[PDB]
Amino acid sequence: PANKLVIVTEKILLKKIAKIIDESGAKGYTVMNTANIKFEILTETREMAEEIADRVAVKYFNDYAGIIYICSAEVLYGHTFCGPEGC
Amino acid sequence: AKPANKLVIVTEKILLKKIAKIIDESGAKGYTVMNTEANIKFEILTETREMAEEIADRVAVKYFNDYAGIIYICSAEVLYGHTFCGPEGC
Amino acid sequence: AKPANKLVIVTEKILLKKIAKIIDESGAKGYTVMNTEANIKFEILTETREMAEEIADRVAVKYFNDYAGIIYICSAEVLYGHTFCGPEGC
Amino acid sequence: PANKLVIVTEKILLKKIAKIIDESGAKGYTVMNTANIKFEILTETREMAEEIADRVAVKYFNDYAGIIYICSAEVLYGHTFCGPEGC
Ligand code: NA
Ligand code: NA
Repeated sequence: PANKLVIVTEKILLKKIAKIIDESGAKGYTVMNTANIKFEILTETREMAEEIADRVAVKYFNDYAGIIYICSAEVLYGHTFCGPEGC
Repeated sequence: AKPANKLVIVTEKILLKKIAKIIDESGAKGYTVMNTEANIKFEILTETREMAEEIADRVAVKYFNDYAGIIYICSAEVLYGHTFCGPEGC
Repeated sequence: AKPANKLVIVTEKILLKKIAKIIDESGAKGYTVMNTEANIKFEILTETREMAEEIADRVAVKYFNDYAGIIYICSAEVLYGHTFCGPEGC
Repeated sequence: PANKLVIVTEKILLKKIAKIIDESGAKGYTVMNTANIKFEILTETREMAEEIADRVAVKYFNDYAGIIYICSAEVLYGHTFCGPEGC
């Protein structure tokens, strides 16, 4: 998958955020204690990661502390060769 | 801290030691490297965007005329934030 | 520190929330969970062997009569060591 | 793979240990700064991990500091079902 979302926030939100991640269609996530927890979620699309982030921040970030980071893969260099069997 | 920048390099196995040395010289925090038998894949963590670009430019300029590979980068940006700190904590 | 004990659980997707709650209650440091569509795989880190066994026993006793799964553990032991410390460092 | 070796040691040994890992037949490794570096190596067999550890400690651990940890997977519980298409 070409996109990664990271959410660092208060431990109290663990179950509520895990449920958002499940409902989003994401294939999995990592969560670790880091008073605070850090989620990492890989997504096939940019939009899926943005939508998780919107749902979490709109629901919780007026009342709870947290930070959400996103990245999308950008190809910098490429050199490819293939033939009939290998393409 | 912001998450580390991630650089991924997929290329020919023969370049393993030369690329590992480039990664070390750049000041990267670390990397994973795996066979993916003819090919290897590096996933490299760097503190800054500039350090990841240094590795990418060094590898591609030196080798990508003669060897096959792909290099991509994932650099985190803040999308939402809500933080508090006081006398002991900032 | 010794590396964390690793517990891996592969089982049916429907148990996702019940197992995540067991992992949290046990005091584990964290976990990864991934679809592996019908099945999920947890990889869980725990500070102690006892904490990983607690999760394993809780999950298998509660669910493994009725649901399919496998649970395995990897607990690190020291094989070789050579360490030095002095006044500032021990 | 069912076995994991972890080596924590002095940064000066980075290239020498990476070369041992390559020569062992292992499929890959992770290495991170942790003055010190930490290697993680997954191996298909217990013997492969032990052999990496022996080679590193015999060569270096009289003169350099480090620690090497090993684990092998132990199945605790299992319940399997399959039919003609799925076994
Ligand atoms: Na709120
Ligand atoms: Na020595």
